[PDB]
Amino acid sequence: YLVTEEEINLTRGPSGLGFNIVGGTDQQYVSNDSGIYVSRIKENGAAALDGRLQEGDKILSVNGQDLKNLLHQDAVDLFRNAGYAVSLRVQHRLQVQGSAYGSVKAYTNFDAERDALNIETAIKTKGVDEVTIVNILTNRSNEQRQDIAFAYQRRTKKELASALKSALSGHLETVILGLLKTPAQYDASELKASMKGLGTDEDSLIEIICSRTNQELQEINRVYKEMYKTDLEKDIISDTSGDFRKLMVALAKGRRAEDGSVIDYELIDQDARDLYDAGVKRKGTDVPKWISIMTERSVPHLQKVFDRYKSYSPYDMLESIRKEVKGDLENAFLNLVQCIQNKPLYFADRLYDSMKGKGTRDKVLIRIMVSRSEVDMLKIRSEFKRKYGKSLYYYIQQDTKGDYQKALLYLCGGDD
Amino acid sequence: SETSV
Ligand SMILES: [Ca+2]
Ligand SMILES: [Ca+2]
Ligand SMILES: [Ca+2]
Ligand SMILES: [Ca+2]
Ligand SMILES: [Ca+2]
Repeated sequence: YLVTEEEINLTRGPSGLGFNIVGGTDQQYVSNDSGIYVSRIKENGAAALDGRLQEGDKILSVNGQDLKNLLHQDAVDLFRNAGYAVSLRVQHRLQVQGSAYGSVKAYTNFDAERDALNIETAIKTKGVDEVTIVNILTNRSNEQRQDIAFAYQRRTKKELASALKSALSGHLETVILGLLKTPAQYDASELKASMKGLGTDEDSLIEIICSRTNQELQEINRVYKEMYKTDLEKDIISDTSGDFRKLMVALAKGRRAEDGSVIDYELIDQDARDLYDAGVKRKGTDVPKWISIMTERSVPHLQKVFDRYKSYSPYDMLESIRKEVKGDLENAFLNLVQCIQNKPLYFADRLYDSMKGKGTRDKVLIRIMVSRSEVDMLKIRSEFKRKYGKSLYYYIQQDTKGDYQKALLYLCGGDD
Repeated sequence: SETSV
């Protein structure tokens, strides 16, 4: 929501300025907004010709007279009792979402209390209307979802999530609840879910901990502390072992070098030499020196390191991992290198794996659709279609059914 | 609600 004010000089068109206005104290467009907003700009009218004005601006002044807290009619009158030469102060109100490459965008005509009310309708309905719940939650941003929950708490004294927990079930429930959770909560939850088995969901732990950034991980680490009264680092230690533990615990610190300004070419060469020397060039492997280079260095640096590695090593980094280590450690390294090299491709391959064969690994599918829909889902779809020849939408369509399917399809954003 | 201007 970036706000910039501006003046615009219009010469009245044939029959008027060429736009429609809405709002007023007695006609609030969104709750608690008496502002006067342009709704339509006429097709081939004077307003379109000057351009500047945009379907959505807030009118604050007409010929110097302010539009704050007016009834609809008084604002209309100011326009109709004006000259043919009209100058107005507008506030352009562009809003930008976190990533440009997420699929779920913040809804432009957002009203927290209104949304909350229709959801209550869909809950307070015989059979419950699972469709309208999906239609608003998957089209609202995560932060918009927060505000929905807050207004829901207010209107019911019950919170949004535990009303959907009673009114939803199956795979559909998982998705909706996951979207209700902030990115830190959801990740913290999937993480607590991973370790609460003693045998532990290594593949999921590897997925989150290899793919989250410093910013995300530090947020997880704090919220993890708040939800389960343990340090996440402590749980990792208690449910892993060997160099896998060292690799995981080092990543989960979220203390990787942030992308500096200058490119350290000397260090790129040194790191490449050391990865070669520590591994394929030597009998056995120096795992700790792998762990240090791959956890400590920034992502752009490591991408470049992996290319320089090919200058020295007859195999590339992934191929070198497969021939030096096995088990969870091999797994963690292959996943970490994929995330460093192409994270959207990483996720597109995990999604394909979760659907390619019999049944569906629903936990991996849901998790990715929820946690990447506002990050890089569009890059994920582009890599998916390029590699697999059919869209992500299509695979979701072939593997999932019902309202659950339509929910995943919305988080996908569309076909390709 | 909407008003041409
Ligand atoms: Ca039903
Ligand atoms: Ca050497
Ligand atoms: Ca070796
Ligand atoms: Ca660096
Ligand atoms: Ca399948």
